[PDB]
Amino acid sequence: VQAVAVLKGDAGVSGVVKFEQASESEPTTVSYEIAGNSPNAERGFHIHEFGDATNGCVSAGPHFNPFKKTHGAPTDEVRHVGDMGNVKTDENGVAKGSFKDSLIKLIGPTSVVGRSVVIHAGQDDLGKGDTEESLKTGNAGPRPACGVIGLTN
Amino acid sequence: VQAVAVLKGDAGVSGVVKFEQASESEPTTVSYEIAGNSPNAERGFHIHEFGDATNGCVSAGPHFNPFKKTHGAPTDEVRHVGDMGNVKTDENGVAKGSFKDSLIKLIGPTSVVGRSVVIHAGQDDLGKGDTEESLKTGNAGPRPACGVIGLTN
Ligand SMILES: [Cu+2]
Ligand SMILES: [Cu+2]
Ligand SMILES: [Zn+2]
Ligand SMILES: [Zn+2]
Repeated sequence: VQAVAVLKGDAGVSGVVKFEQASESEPTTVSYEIAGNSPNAERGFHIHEFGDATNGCVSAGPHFNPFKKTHGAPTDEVRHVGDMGNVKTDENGVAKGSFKDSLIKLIGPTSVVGRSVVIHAGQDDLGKGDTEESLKTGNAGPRPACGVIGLTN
Repeated sequence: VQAVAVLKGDAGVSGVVKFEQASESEPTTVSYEIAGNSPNAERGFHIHEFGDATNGCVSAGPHFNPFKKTHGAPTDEVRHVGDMGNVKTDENGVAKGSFKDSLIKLIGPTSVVGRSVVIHAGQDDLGKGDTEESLKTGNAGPRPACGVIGLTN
């Protein structure tokens, strides 16, 4: 199964995030290319609950968290299903890469098809901050760009 | 269950299409508001197979047709699941309305969540034209705007 989200916004940030998952129990491969970010930085990257674009990136809602866990790093056992950590940007403000994830799925009751991908303007503290907010959003800040995840082939 | 598609394009056409379905076997209520269309006209309106926005409205692919039927009117037994016929535009180029449909679903194997809604620049001939093309696209023409269908609440 393949899916894709086209990230758009009014802040100079844009990109494309592709997803591929063979079967429900297998890892989903997430690959991305995002331009216009601050250079030489780390930016929060997550799947948000709703694929609602009626109000910029605000209507995407919170991090997708069907299991009601706290915000964490992708490698943490305790994390939101949608937690993809930080993406590193180069000297030109480009973030490009790919990784495998076993919580994110394109098949089943937790499918992210129809939800949203959000790239943040700040660094995700991975739930390790001194705040209640750290455990919610990772203090990743603003949402310069986002896109609804659609099914493709 | 609720879903929504925000229609965007570079042709002056834009809008929002909302979907609501209680349970799989029940009709889905489709409501829409679309601006910037030709005034006093009828414009093709359908759900396309892919929620892929990488190439304008082209990447949405063909009309969603899992049952491999020919293109028809919404009230025809023989139609594509995605066939929503024509939407009427007023003197200001606005199309606004709502209808119930029993083939379009937000639940199950034929769910349209993650697919796309496309509003056309021409009138849909409802598969009643003298062509092979009529049975495919209804000769609805260009796709000035489209949006991926996302899950909301
Ligand atoms: Cu986020
Ligand atoms: Cu169409
Ligand atoms: Zn989170
Ligand atoms: Zn059709």
